[PDB]
Amino acid sequence: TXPGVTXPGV
Amino acid sequence: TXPGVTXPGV
DNA sequence: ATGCGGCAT
DNA sequence: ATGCGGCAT
Repeated sequence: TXPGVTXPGV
Repeated sequence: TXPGVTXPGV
């Protein structure tokens, strides 16, 4: 996720 | 995690 | 050697 | 398969 908690996605 | 058990994240 | 999300890309 | 920190505990 995020950053933080990438994307989704990337 | 923290530094610390970066941030969440970075 | 820890310690976060659990999925749209 | 792909995508973030590179630590201060």
